[PDB]
Amino acid sequence: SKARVYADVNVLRPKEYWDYEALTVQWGEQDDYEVVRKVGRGKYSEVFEGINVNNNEKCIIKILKPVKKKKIKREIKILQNLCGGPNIVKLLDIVRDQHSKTPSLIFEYVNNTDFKVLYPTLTDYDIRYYIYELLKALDYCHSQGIMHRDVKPHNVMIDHELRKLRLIDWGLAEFYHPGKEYNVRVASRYFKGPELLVDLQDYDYSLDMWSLGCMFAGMIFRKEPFFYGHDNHDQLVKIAKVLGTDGLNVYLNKYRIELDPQLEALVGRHSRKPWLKFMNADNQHLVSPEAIDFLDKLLRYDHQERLTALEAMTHPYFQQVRAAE
Ligand SMILES: O=C(O)Cc1c2ccccc2n2c1[nH]c(=O)c1ccccc12
Repeated sequence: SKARVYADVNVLRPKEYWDYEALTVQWGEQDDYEVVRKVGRGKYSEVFEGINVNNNEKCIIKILKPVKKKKIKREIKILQNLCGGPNIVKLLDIVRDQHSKTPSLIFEYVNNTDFKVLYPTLTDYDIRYYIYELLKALDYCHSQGIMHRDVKPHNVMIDHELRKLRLIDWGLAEFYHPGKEYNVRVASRYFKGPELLVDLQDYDYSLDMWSLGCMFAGMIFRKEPFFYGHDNHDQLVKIAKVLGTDGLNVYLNKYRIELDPQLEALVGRHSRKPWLKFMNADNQHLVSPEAIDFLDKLLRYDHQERLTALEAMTHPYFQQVRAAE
């Protein structure tokens, strides 16, 4: 399997572009940035709002927890390569604590309202607007030969007041190389694509489109997470109960994948549940025929079947967003 678009991006570019291991970090001054207040945390870092003591402007300080040098260089290289792109967070500096060598990534400031409180207030148009903005970021990184691999509300910072969006945390991102077999232990469970759940390793940019689809489904149906599995096996089960097992079998046979007998047993057999059956009094104001058609073209077992980010942006669902912009 290979990407249907942007497959040769890293083939045509200098090795220095994607060979992140060859990178030699040019450390700045740790003293230049002071922590003001904690704003977030994850299993790989702690994030704070900070201040640049030289110009006194706000910034974001991401202090990384102890991890391998290879992974830290990967995130830095990807951030440098994407800097300046549409709605991509901007890496400004890279510093480390002299004594313990704890690294911190410094970013342009971005305000945010946790999606749990923001999303319930988004109007029909707001959803079209923000998803379009996220798509700009995804088509951009994909066009630059990079898969984010961790698309989820938590990594989509939105300043609702300014209506500004930023795709953050590129710690799981990777460069796409045709034929490469990647680690399937990426993204967050509720947003993992079928390919990861069935161990199909030669995946591509399309993985992010499934995750986007999960996020989108959660938004229009007011059900977060849309696919609520407890462990990786259960995650595939929940997906199967919605898309149906018939399409799963077509997928598995096409890519010659054999499911673990245990997992196969858990999945069982299920008919497809139409998207319309997810509509209720709580989401009726957001479920339009265009939204459903768009969602349908994202949540497909077969990654090669999903809309690319570029195609997604042209879907009629976003017609007013385009006309306006
Ligand atoms: O790039 C990253 O890995 C994290 C990042 C990040 C990177 C750039 C700008 C803001 C960023 N933020 C975060 N993480 C947060 O939890 C957060 C919470 C509130 C407001 C902003 C946050």
